[PDB]
Amino acid sequence: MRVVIQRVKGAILSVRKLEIISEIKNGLICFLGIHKNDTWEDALYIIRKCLNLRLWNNDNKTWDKNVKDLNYELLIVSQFTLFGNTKKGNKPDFHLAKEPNEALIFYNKIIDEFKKQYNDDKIKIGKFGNYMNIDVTNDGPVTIYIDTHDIN
Amino acid sequence: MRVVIQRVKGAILSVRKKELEIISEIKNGLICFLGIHKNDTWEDALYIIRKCLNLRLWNNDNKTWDKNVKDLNYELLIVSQFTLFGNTKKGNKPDFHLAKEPNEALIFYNKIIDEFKKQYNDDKIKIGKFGNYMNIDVTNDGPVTIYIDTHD
Ligand SMILES: O=S([O-])[O-]
Ligand SMILES: O=S([O-])[O-]
Repeated sequence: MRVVIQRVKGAILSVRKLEIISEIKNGLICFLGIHKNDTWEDALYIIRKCLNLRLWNNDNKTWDKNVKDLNYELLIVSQFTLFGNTKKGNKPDFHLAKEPNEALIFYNKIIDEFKKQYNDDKIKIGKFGNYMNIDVTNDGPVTIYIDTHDIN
Repeated sequence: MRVVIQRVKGAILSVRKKELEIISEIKNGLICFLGIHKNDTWEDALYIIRKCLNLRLWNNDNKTWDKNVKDLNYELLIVSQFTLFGNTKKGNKPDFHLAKEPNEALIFYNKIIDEFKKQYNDDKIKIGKFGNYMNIDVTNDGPVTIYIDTHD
């Protein structure tokens, strides 16, 4: 599983009819790529790190507060392009990306877990598989990358 | 070297002077968050630049993943992003020991920006304020997020 996490002052997600369907203020936008061979342990890890990474400064301290500490939100967005392989040519290929039907179930299960580990009202999502327009106010910016197939 | 590339309809980069003032802007094109590693060689940088300029990330009324940023005469906003080397494996406070030290990194980055201009066009390459806090409003188009680590 891969995730690109970006610290934001807000984000506004839109889909084509453009129309708004999701919005957050301060918090994280998480581009989430699900792998062909991802287990639930892979998803737990991502969820844990999104909720607990200390990406905000506080008072005298830096990298001190996490998204929950500040009661901030998460916009969780499915992003298979993160498995776009560009090693062998300029046309990205996504053979590693878990197939769209199983991926959607996995993603939904992941969104449930996010809400369970945090707060139902604090977890926003995008339209899985659909073209989306997302206006993001990057705060910093702060971009973090995690590939669960780097730990075991 | 690591880069997170995101397809955008535009991006507006600001720095603090309530102070936030604009210093960079693109319309359609790529925003590239660039992390420079302690052990990066110019070959590492060449690779990134090549992939940013040549990845076919736009559809072409006929073919998906068909056109690259140059083909469309689109722009690139190149942003330094050491947080990409933020290690989160061992705890929730990211540590950036792998990130090339700030002074050598700045030279490398500047050299990289020269090469971008370059291999493309002087007017097509926008940058951020290295080492400074930035506010970046990004209109993510898709979105399309690509990740590349040259040490792969
Ligand atoms: O937005 S500025 O780089 O023309
Ligand atoms: O001037 S900025 O780094 O707050």
